Amino acid sequence: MRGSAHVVILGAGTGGMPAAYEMKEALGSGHEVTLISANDYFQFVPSNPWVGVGWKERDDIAFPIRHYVERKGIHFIAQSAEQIDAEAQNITLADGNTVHYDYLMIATGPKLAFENVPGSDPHEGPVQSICTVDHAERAFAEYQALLREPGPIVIGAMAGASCFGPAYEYAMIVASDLKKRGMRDKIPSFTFITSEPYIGHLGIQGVGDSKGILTKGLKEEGIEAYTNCKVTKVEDNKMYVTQVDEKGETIKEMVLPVKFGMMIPAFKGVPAVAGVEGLCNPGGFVLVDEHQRSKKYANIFAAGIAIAIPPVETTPVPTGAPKTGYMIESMVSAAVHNIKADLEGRKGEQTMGTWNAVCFADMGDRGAAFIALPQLKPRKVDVFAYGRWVHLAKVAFEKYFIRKMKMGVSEPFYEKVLFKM
Amino acid sequence: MRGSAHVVILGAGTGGMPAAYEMKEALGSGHEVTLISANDYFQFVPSNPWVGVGWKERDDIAFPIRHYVERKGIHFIAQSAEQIDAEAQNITLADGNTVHYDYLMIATGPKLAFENVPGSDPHEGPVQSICTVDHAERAFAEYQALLREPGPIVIGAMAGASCFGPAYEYAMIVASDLKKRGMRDKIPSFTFITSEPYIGHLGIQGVGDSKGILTKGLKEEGIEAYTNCKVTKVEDNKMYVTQVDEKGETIKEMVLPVKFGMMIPAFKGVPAVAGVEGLCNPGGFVLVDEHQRSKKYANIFAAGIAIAIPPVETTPVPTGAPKTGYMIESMVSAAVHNIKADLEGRKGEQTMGTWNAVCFADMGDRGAAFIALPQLKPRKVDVFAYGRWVHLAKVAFEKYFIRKMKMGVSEPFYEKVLFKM
Ligand SMILES: Cc1cc2nc3c(=O)[nH]c(=O)nc-3n(C[C@H](O)[C@H](O)[C@H](O)COP(=O)(O)OP(=O)(O)OC[C@H]3O[C@@H](n4cnc5c(N)ncnc54)[C@H](O)[C@@H]3O)c2cc1C
Ligand SMILES: Cc1cc2nc3c(=O)[nH]c(=O)nc-3n(C[C@H](O)[C@H](O)[C@H](O)COP(=O)(O)OP(=O)(O)OC[C@H]3O[C@@H](n4cnc5c(N)ncnc54)[C@H](O)[C@@H]3O)c2cc1C
Ligand SMILES: CCCCCCCCCCC1=C(C)C(=O)C(OC)=C(OC)C1=O
Ligand SMILES: CCCCCCCCCCC1=C(C)C(=O)C(OC)=C(OC)C1=O
Ligand SMILES: [S]
Ligand SMILES: [S]
Repeated sequence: MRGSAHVVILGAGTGGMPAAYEMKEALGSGHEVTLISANDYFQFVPSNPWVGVGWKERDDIAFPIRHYVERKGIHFIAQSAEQIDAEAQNITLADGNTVHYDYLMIATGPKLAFENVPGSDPHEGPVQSICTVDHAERAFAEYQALLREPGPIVIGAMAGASCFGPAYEYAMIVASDLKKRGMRDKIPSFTFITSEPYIGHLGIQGVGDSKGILTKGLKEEGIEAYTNCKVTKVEDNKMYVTQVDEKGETIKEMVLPVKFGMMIPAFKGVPAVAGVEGLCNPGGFVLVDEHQRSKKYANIFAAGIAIAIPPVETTPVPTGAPKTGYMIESMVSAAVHNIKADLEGRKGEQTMGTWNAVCFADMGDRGAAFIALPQLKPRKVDVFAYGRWVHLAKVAFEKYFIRKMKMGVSEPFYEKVLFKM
Repeated sequence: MRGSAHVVILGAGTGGMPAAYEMKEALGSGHEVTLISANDYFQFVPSNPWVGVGWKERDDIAFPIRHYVERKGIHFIAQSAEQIDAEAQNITLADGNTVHYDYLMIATGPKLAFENVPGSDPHEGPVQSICTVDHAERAFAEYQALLREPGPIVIGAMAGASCFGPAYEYAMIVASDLKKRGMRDKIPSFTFITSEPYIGHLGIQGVGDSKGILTKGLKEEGIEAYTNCKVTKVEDNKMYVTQVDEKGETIKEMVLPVKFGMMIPAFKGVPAVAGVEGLCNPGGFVLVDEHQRSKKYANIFAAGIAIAIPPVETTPVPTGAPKTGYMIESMVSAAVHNIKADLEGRKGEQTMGTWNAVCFADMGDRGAAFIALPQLKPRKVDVFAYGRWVHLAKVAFEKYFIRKMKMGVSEPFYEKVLFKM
């Protein structure tokens, strides 16, 4: 309200949950901060691949949100937004209630566009997914069912995907698990299918020796890999694959039977956000400026996977670049600062900073991780590392982040640099 | 003097030059800051290997100090200290003059202990060195003489060495240069001799896949490599090598003829510092606490290669761990803060922080670099990277640091992190 702005954060994920705490800390008791999310629980998404192979469980990586944000003075609504009226500044919830805002920060993450590939929805066939804890459990359940009746395996990433690390990770840990149970030899064909133009492109034109290391890894595990692939449909428990050349021409079509499958889908913007006239690009991603502010609506900000970031290359089969945790947090931090500035008469000048991608993939005792920045080459940092110390860092970070999400974030978040100081 | 403390910095190198600027900035016009050094010029030491192969020249990497520090109010004495009387707080210079201090910060770097291996001094035989710009020129001169009368090459690192990166670097660029001139095939034997227990140990128990990458690199260039080696003497243009086993027992003795050679020597503390009773360990390195303060003299601080750091392993052939640039700068920053604190009644609490090693080795179009921390495994960061982007960073950093040494340093030096912000 006038003189007491009401700020709403839409989505309680990697970006949204920190956004709620930070917003409240920034604004204080004089302003209302409301967090709205489809689920009543936070999940640490980088852990989902492990849930999907049964190496972690839901209660290790998820917890109920209400108590933690409420004790900070944050209002929590465990309801999905179905409609956003940018003109009246009203959000319509699933239960038909409306919530008014003075400022809105959209942190809704990805819509999993299973509809791009008929039959690829985890509920429509054998092709599962590990992006959400709900789906990773379903993935594991199916994995258990492959244990009973072994058959062909197909793991990978669909056309349009932007999140490739997890595909490599899932394929490696499945291989690893097939052995620790002792049943790898029961598989007629383990196949990696990706829209990447080459192994380890990762949607970022490769990083360090990602190609050689990942290529060698898949071979070591007896996994046959195909690049430049798009799945046209999943039907009758068969995946129909078209492989193309550098110019898009078909070089082969394949019909792969699937007993157990997992393909990372393409991401789009969620429907409530995509549905706002003039807010988004055609993929449903919010068009924002360097300050995280909507180009159309001055009182709408956005952060996380939800924002649009222009491509910098165009691959034979459509692919996207990932939006990862450190950059997401920088976007959140910028949006919070600049909303505060708005409430006080100034144009916030804070930006998300240099584009970067960071990803940690834990294999069990050793992990691989990459750091790349900026987006285009030649980069200032282009590192792909492998070692047990990567595994140890992933373990350490998940523990940290989950704790921070329960205890609150002030904060110039990552002073996770004082492993130096 | 009383109420107006006189601070002396001994040595104008990677640690000492920044120390002078920072000290002066910290203290201001009310205190005298004197910088004393053996040479009247600063040299960027990581560039010396390239000087040693003729890929850089002295005037690209060195410049006269006087004007730059004097215009900051810093007094500069281009004289070597020969004696330090810790009790009277008097430094005796080469010309017999004495300089009194209230606080002394020792930044004298390494004494190159060529005397450990009879005949290994660059002026005594064919075994040269690239640690100083003076010696790297002499190295190149000899390289030019091998071009005229080709013969056996031996590059590597002596027992007791702590600086291995440069040995690998020099060996690779020499190979590279032998080809760009087209004369590699004229060499009867190119041999890498190291005190490391294995290739890529680097005095730090390896980092990432340093072993595999360096091993492969030496093979690619047609260089035969021997580990666990100590050179007993260089004589008659022959290097006498003893190779040992895990327990120190001789497993072979070798006599290698050398037309052109380069071995990184062991480092000790310089004589003026080692000569101070009770100041140093037996190697002549200053014993300091976490605050960079001498354990014996409260008004003596130290930074850089000059300080003692306890070993954490004991290798078949004696080796040391390197002291590198970022950690050196942290030591300098700590010493400055804590001297200032002393001048104002408090115990400075600032430390050098977590032990770390960083090293960049430029091969020409691509470079290798490593980052390791902390000292013992399992580490929080254990990365060894290779790529043209490493070369680009080395180029960028040398330009930066040289500029900073002419323009002055405030400073919380490395905010060379805003390639993020
Ligand atoms: C399998 C996987 C592994 C990954 N691993 C890493 C990694 O190791 N490192 C890294 O840096 N990044 C990783 N990422 C990427 C990125 O960090 C995560 O995707 C991160 O969770 C994205 O943050 P976000 O806040 O944009 O979206 P999310 O975390 O997905 O949160 C969006 C929130 O909005 C909610 N929401 C959606 N629609 C509505 C609606 N209409 N109304 C109300 N709420 C709604 C959702 O329920 C969700 O809570 C990984 C991603 C995936 C999929
Ligand atoms: C070949 C080589 C390559 C290296 N590459 C890297 C790298 O890539 N990255 C990295 O982080 N580190 C690197 N290092 C290591 C380290 O960063 C350098 O050795 C650095 O120069 C050490 O800093 P320092 O201040 O301790 O000593 P120095 O830079 O050696 O300075 C000591 C100064 O004290 C002076 N001095 C000595 N005795 C006296 C005396 N009695 N009186 C007056 N003055 C005296 C010397 O003339 C010198 O100016 C490299 C080292 C070497 C040898
Ligand atoms: C040099 C650029 C910054 C280095 C990155 C910081 C180290 C931690 C990894 C990043 C990360 C973030 C931020 C993160 O938010 C996240 O969760 C989604 C991860 O998955 C575990 C991450 O790996
Ligand atoms: C994560 C730990 C810190 C990262 C290091 C910063 C990046 C620059 C490299 C370090 C370096 C320093 C500090 C440095 O002082 C120096 O000169 C002696 C180098 O040689 C070129 C260096 O490579
Ligand atoms: S998913
Ligand atoms: S040297």
